[PDB]
Amino acid sequence: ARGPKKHLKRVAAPKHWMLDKLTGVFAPRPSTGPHKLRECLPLIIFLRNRLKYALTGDEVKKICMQRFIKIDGKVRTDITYPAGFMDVISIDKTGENFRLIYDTKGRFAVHRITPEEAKYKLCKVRKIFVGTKGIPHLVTHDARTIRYPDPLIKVNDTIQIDLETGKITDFIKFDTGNLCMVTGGANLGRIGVITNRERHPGSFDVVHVKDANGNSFATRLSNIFVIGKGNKPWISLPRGKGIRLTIAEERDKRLAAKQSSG
Amino acid sequence: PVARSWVCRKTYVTPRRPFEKSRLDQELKLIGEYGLRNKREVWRVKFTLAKIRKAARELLTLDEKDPRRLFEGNALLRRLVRIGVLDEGKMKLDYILGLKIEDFLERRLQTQVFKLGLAKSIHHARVLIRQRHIRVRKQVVNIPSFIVRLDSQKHIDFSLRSPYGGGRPGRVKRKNAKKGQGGAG
Amino acid sequence: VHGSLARAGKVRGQTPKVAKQEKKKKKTGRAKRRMQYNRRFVNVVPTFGKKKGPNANS
Amino acid sequence: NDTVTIRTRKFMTNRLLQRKQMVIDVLHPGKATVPKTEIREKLAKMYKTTPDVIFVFGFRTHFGGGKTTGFGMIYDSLDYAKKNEPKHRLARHGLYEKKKTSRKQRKERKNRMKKVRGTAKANVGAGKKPK
Amino acid sequence: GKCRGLRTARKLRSHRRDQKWHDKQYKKAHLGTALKANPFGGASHAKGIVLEKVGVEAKQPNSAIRKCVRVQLIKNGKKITAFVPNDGCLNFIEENDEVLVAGFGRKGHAVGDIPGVRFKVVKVANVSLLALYKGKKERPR
RNA sequence: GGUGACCACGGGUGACGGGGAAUCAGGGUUCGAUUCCGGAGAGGGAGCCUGAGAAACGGCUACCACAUCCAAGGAAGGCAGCAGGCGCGCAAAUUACCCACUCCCGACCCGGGGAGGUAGUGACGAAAAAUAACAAUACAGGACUCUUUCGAGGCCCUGUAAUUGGAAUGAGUCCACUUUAAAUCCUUUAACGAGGAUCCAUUGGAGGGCAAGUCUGGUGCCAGCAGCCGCGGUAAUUCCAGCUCCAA
Ligand SMILES: [Mg+2]
Ligand SMILES: [Mg+2]
Ligand SMILES: [Mg+2]
Ligand SMILES: [Mg+2]
Ligand SMILES: [Mg+2]
Ligand SMILES: [Mg+2]
Ligand SMILES: [Mg+2]
Repeated sequence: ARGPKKHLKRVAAPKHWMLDKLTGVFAPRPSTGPHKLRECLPLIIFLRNRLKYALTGDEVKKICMQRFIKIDGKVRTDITYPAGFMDVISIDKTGENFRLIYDTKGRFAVHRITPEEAKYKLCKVRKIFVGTKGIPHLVTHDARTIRYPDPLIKVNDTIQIDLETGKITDFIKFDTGNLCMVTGGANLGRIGVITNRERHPGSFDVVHVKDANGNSFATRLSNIFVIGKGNKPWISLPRGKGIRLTIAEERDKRLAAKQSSG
Repeated sequence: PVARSWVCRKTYVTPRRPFEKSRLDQELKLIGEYGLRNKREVWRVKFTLAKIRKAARELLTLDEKDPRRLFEGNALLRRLVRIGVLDEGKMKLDYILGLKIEDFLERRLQTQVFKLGLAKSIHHARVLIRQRHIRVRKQVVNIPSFIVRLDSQKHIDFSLRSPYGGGRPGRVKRKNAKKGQGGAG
Repeated sequence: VHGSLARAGKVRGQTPKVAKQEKKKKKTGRAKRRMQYNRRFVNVVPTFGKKKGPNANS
Repeated sequence: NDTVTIRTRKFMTNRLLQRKQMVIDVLHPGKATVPKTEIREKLAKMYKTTPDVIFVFGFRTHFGGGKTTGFGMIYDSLDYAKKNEPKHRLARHGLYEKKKTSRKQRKERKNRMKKVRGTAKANVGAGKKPK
Repeated sequence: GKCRGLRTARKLRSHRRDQKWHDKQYKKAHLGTALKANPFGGASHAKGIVLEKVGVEAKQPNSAIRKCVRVQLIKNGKKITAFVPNDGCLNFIEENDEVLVAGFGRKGHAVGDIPGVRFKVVKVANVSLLALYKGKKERPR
């Protein structure tokens, strides 16, 4: 190629978008934003393929130009804005807010949240440093940067950013015994308590984490996102409480639900 | 480029050798008994049986209480007892290998509508289905190879629009009646 | 070359032309399979002819 | 009309475009598929609305007749239908006139616009002589 | 005996591709000499112009005059011999006609009692030879 | 100094690489120009301007090869983009409609897009599936039965020709509806539409391999058949035909 790509093929689209082959050749190529396109969910597929509010690309653009969606409390008119993980998509006309959290099967879910719980957001600090005039700076996974952080926050920790102020409400340290969620890889969308962190110098660390059911699974350090203290989460959880079920038991769960409904 | 699918497969496999008297006679027995159009129809149901047996073989060679074996074995057993080719008491992977092609041809809609008394012969059954006179549940089917399920077994009946259930006799009847009344005073 | 091409098509030219006789339309499709199924399976008679063929010239 | 009934499923209302959308199915036993005009008057009757803001489309008849399923979108006001609706559905109900110029003619005309530089009179007159 | 050592894969593989050159099918399909020597150039069919009509004696046990045509191919201009496989289809052929020519059936090897004829005529003057033989359509007079 | 029999270097490739396709005990063997990812090129080389990003070609400059118009002083080229042509060949479609869908571009809810969508040609290929079913007569056949061959019918399935003999349906004509950007097709549904139901199923075969004729006429080592054995020199199961059978 000679420059950046501005097209996205339908099959080349991320799997969790749940896009189908037959509707169109292309995909909603996400615009540049706070989240990588491989891990984001563009707003168009949110209001069309998830909430069924709009039918095609033109209709979903109509709501954006009527300025009804406020990603992080800010009006976004971009049809292909990359939402990402744990973002309050607020539509105050319907008075309904959503936190974009992965479900059990590692896909973004329609997780309705109460308006009072929608005023804050957890973020993972990706690096800290000191800039000019000896001012400490901090950046998050949401790409937002803050000046004057609390010195107790180190890297790969969690902070409770506050909407409409952009400040810190509380912070969670990353150590053994904390409740986290895997945000990438095979175990994406799973919730557990940190049990061990093996440090490999020069390479990526491996974190072993145990869910509430006792199933223990490993992942990379960069996939670890602490979302609570001890065992109590700091946010509302999606349906299923972030557990993983092998194919045997969700089969009989579906059969039992069919039996009860019949 | 285009948003086409290009996902297709063949439903039948031609026999390795042609012109075997034993094979030709056996296949003609199945065609004549179940009213099949050609040898392709018995080859396709032989092919589906072979695919089921191949899956059963692979699961059997897999170790006992393997999570993959238990899940897919129960799934395959459930489909077989759903379409009625496998007895509900015979819920074993070994018993799948004992299945034949006769009971698969038994479950066809052409065979069923003959064996429920709605057709005089197996060939009358085929021509009736193709002429769209038989419905399952609420939907009318014109496919002889419609494999029926146990739930749909009890609900095979003549379609309402056909001149065997509701009214509206066929054009032959209307033309004959018109000529009869028009041919006299 | 010998120049022996003169005899080309000799026998096909010499063969008298007799037209195909008119016959009933043959059953085809499922009915044809039914006909040949009945012709050899439901009328099986045990006979000392050692299971004569379908085109026997006796 | 004698035996024709309408049912609605997957009904949901969204104020984002100020409309109420649903999937409708008509059960006509012996008739053909019912025309869209009759469907709009029946749907407006069921929802106590006027049968000129309603839109119905995507009607597919199932095999063997009987039921026919389509998508129906109603609106709380006609003005919003002007604000947000496909123009072809508007033209179906007669609320939107359509351009009557061939796309090929527009491309030739625009290519002649590109040929003429600056001069407005020749820029708008380039499509006059070669008609 | 053949070496069975755990680290002999280089010798096993080198010996296989060395010995594969010793059978006819692999040698002809990879050396390229057969492809160059083929008048069809690896093509199933090829068109040509009938130079003349010829007759070829059969082999020793049989006794017949097989009806063939010398035909030069419109591509690469090679003169070959093509059989005319029916009772009287040589009469349909005549001087300077475009004929579609196919292989005879066993891949560049002569078939039957015809000596050194690898080809047969499929169509002549754009109309099929079988169509002309069965009277379905006629030569454009 | 570096690299080489653990194959360097060189040559060839009818080599773009991979995800994959075919065959399918297992192991393997071929194919991957082709819609996804990466690369390369825009007649062949080369050098540049702008721009964040080009050594850009639906940008420029020069040479080489073709080639367009000229009033001969000059000017203008790049379909390996969609159509459509010529040539090459064994070998491959419409100089069609449209941004309605999928997205992309733009100062932008509005414009544009031969990207893409739709239709046309389309037996590449894949799925489904008509060309007939039923009833009652005659004559056989059945463990048939009644006296134990002899005759009939209180039974069952085929067959052959028939005013049978009156039921059912499409394939087609064709109204409306439906779909659709506008159409088309499909699905519905009015009215016609079957007794050589002449509304007509073909392609290959019948010595063996290999299912199917020691039938009839013609030919007579000729014509021809024959993938291989072989057939054909006078009643040829192998050619040419007619009939009848076989395979799909
Ligand atoms: Mg190459
Ligand atoms: Mg490739
Ligand atoms: Mg380039
Ligand atoms: Mg720029
Ligand atoms: Mg260049
Ligand atoms: Mg026909
Ligand atoms: Mg013969």
